[PDB]
Amino acid sequence: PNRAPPCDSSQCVLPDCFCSEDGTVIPGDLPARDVPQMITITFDDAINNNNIELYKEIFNGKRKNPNGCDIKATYFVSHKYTNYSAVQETHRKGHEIAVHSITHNDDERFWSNATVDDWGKEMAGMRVIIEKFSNITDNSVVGVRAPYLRVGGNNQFTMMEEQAFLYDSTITAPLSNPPLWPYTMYFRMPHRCHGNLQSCPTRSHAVWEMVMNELDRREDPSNDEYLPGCAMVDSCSNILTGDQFYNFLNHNFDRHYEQNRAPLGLYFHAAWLKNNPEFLEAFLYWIDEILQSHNDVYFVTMTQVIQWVQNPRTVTEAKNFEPWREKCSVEGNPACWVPHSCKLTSKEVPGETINLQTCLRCPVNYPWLNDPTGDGHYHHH
Ligand SMILES: *[C@@H]1O[C@H](CO)[C@@H](O[C@@H]2O[C@H](CO)[C@@H](O)[C@H](O)[C@H]2NC(C)=O)[C@H](O)[C@H]1NC(C)=O
Ligand SMILES: *[C@@H]1O[C@H](CO)[C@@H](O)[C@H](O)[C@H]1NC(C)=O
Ligand SMILES: [Zn+2]
Repeated sequence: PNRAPPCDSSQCVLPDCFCSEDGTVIPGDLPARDVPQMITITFDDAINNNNIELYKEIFNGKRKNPNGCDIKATYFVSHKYTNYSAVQETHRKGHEIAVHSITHNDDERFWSNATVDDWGKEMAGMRVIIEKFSNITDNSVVGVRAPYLRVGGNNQFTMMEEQAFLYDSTITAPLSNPPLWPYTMYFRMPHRCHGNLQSCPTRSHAVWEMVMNELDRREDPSNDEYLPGCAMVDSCSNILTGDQFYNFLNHNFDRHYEQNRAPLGLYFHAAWLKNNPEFLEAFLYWIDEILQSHNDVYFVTMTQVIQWVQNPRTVTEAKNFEPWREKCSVEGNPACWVPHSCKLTSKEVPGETINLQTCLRCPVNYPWLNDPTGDGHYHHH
């Protein structure tokens, strides 16, 4: 019908649009030698006591980018069991908070077939929950990642344009050399719709796609030959030791650093690092080794990648680039010293009692799809 046309370099102009024929071209045609290697560490799913101390151990206020600012990560947060005081504190420390739905609905077919309204309830609803119970008023919750990385055809992106989300990070790009840079959705995707029965958008949408390049899981990138890539780090099932993880990180860093310097995505679930102390040790060791030996590698949020694409800065220019210095090295105190611990209930989650921690007063019932504020109000007809 109204299929989005292939990239038209003349109609797609920075900073509101970026594309190339195959997605490998550097924004602003900076040469690769001069592009800061951006790394986006992300954490999925819910934030609470299962992982709050893990994040403190990683983001300890001593690991600094070459601009002297704390390294930054992005959290795609799902609602259930989340501690919204901790979300608020993570945001205060300068990490990005993005939405990963209210329900994390088990059924992969629901996401691939959901209506525009369904996507809004899950994603715009989750934004409402974060903005209220984490008291975030600056409109910085702008990203979306769908549970199980199930893309929602055009409906997901229609929803996101209507709801004024900045970017999506659900679409996977197959293992490619060179890997792909982010792209906007005004023009046709520069790669195949990848994954089992995925339903990808086909029309124009005013949405950034922080594409998820599959990583190369091969233990010997020369001799071994064909193995499918993996998007989530913890879904590379052959990574069993700290050493394998360490080499895996070096190999895929080199794939990006020695080619087009496309942002390197390291997407995790909090448990995979916590439940395997060998993986956490190799990860921290690798981060420290990369930070010490590189003055041209930046650990940044997803929003911060987009801000660079909108105004590309050389490695030399990067150290005074203002968007990358927002909340540089935050100390101060939490928004509240002892959060309320709300023991809450809802007809929408029948039977369960769920603790929601927040610096706000406890709401009347547990926030869910049909009542994201937890106010118990009767909606109008
Ligand atoms: C929820 O998260 C908050 C924020 O990290 C935790 O708050 C800490 O609570 C202790 C003891 O109540 C206080 O002494 C600290 O000042 C709080 N820290 C911050 C940064 O606010 C809280 O313990 C968490 N609760 C649960 C159940 O996960
Ligand atoms: C949100 O934070 C601001 C700034 O600290 C504070 O003035 C306000 O009371 C908070 N809002 C709520 C509802 O607690
Ligand atoms: Zn998830």
